[PDB]
Amino acid sequence: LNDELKQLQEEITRISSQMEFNNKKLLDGSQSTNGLTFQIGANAGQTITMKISTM
Amino acid sequence: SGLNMASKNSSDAISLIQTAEGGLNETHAILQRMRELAVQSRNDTNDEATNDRSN
Repeated sequence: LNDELKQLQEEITRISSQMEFNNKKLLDGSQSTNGLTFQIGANAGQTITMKISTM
Repeated sequence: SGLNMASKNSSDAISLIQTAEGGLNETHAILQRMRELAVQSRNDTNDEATNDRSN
């Protein structure tokens, strides 16, 4: 059962640090420092910031 | 004679002004395109690493 558990722990880490969108690691802590900013408006400042924690 | 020549000169000036306005129409157009490009570049989907914004 510990063999099984260790393999599942390697998988939970693998999903974290092998997930990407357009060559952008998401679930590692890259965005937990500053965050991803989406421009959802025509003018300047019409943005939303987002953050994702290390998982 | 002076009035007829002045009419001719006024028409020449109109031609000049039309040239300048036609020049500035394309300035308007490419400025619109540049604004569109900036609004697209502004989003965080784009990566500096894989040369998304440099294009």
